[PDB]
Amino acid sequence: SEFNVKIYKLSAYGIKPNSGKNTTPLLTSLLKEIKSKTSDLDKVIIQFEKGRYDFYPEGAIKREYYISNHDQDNPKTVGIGIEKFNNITLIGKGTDLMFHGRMLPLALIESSNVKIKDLNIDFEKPQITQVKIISNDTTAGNIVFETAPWVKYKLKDSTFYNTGEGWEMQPTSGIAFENGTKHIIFNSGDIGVGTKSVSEVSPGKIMAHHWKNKKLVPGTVIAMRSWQRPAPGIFVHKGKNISFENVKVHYAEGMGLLAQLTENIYMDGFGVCLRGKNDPRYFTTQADATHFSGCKGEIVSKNGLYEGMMDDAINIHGTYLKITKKLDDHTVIANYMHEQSYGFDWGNIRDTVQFIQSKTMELWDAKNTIASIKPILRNSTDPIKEFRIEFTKALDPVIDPSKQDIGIENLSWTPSVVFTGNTIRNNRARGALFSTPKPTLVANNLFDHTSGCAILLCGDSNGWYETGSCRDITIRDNKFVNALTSMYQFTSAIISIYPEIPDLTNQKKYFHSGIRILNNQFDTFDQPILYAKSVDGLVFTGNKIQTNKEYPAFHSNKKRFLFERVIGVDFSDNKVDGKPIEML
Ligand SMILES: OC[C@H]1O[C@H](O)[C@H](O)[C@@H](O)[C@H]1O
Repeated sequence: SEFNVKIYKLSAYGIKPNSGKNTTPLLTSLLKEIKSKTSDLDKVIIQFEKGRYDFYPEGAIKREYYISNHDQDNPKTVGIGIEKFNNITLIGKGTDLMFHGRMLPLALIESSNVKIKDLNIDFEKPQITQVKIISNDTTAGNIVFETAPWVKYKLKDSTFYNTGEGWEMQPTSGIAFENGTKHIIFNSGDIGVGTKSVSEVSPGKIMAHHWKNKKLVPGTVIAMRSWQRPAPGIFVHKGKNISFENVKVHYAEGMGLLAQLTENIYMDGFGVCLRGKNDPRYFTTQADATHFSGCKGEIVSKNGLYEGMMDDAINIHGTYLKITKKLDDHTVIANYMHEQSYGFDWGNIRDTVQFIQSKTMELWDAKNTIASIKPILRNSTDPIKEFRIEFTKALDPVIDPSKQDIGIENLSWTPSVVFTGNTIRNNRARGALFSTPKPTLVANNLFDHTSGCAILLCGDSNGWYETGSCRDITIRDNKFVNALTSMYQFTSAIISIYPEIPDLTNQKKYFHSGIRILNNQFDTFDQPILYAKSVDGLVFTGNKIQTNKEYPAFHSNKKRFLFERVIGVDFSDNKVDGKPIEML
């Protein structure tokens, strides 16, 4: 073409801000055309203006997607489908993409060199229900709660439903928040909610007749929810060189950003957050803010704001298949085991694999290489639950599924990580999960009142089936303020290194190695700073621990440092309230 970049200002093509019309069928039809014309090396930009674009289900594409760490409800109702479309940039100018009903806002499928920039994603009617405690009669167990202004509910058979366009969902749990600070209420975590046995006092004032909780003082704001997570805000599958710059996801029925089987991801200014100090909402995403399942290359996530999520800010991990059958010396059948991670590819020819003894979480040193890999399917349409993997090298007969439980990590689909200069706060569960053997830098982050623990290095081939023996990770120059006001799975200390190990007494081999924790600041009211299970090599140096009394100490673990099957400890130049603490 006669142009280096072909720029499509959307308003020039019949797609205007603040029209209040359904943008879905228009942008869909338009992209389809721009695609059919642009050859491959051709570069494209799609440009939104200031103001608001609404997207509804009607006229949306219906894609069958399998999404890591999410409910496998199909089809998905997809707002914007970037599919097999390269060198494309979606850009806005303080733009507000507003979605309605149950939708997957943005899907990036099998696309390279995609950039998303200066653009916000939100739903008008979040499936999460915000309410405010009006009166709590602790004796009778009567709570009156006020629905927030934007909430449309129905009562049917004394049951509280939350509604939006084409959906109706009864909340079963919640997260309580301090009024004002927007912290999560001390020792709350997941709590039951009084959505059964209800009746209407007056519009937007609901009486719960059998709700007993002394913690829900007048003023407390509660995010009532279910466990459903069918679609993330931005889904990315099989991307190469993907970019997000100044992109905020304010809410989605699932994770903010879920990227899988993607090589190289760059994020500057990514937020999953509120619209500022004046946002009436206390909550953001129904699940994790950002999530990276089975990625590779380099992941940069910097200068982000994550707040009020119903889960972690970042989670970086792979998937252990479980071997169900050994056909011969070279060939096994292996299966996806969790309900929320199946239906997508796991590896390719030439991938490096290693095997794990699930019961004691011990690696075999003998690595292998995939020679062949084919999903096993009765009908073509069926989803990928089960593979037949062939290795180049023969397997030592000790690797037989009828002898013990054996898992497979794909060491090729593992990304390197830079997670710097972010702010995480006021969110459910942990702050950040890292599970990658590749080099990882976690630096100059602020963990301001995470509900659970700040950082979690896990690994589990029994429950979650999420890989991550760590080998190389520096957690430096971070600030951790009053982490762990509430318990969740694995929250044993501000930094918890907690692999899921069924049989620890019999473990000979250390699961994690090469962990350096240098020059951090821990502002805490409690005791537990570091918990470490099954580590060979653990540096803890130059760290400052400052005590405060913003809350009562309470954690069962009353030890600053708690090690279990840990060798290789280097511990120097640490302080507590400006006084040294040495091992010797
Ligand atoms: O501990 C693993 C767990 O971490 C978070 O809670 C995610 O929401 C889950 O999908 C899973 O990744």
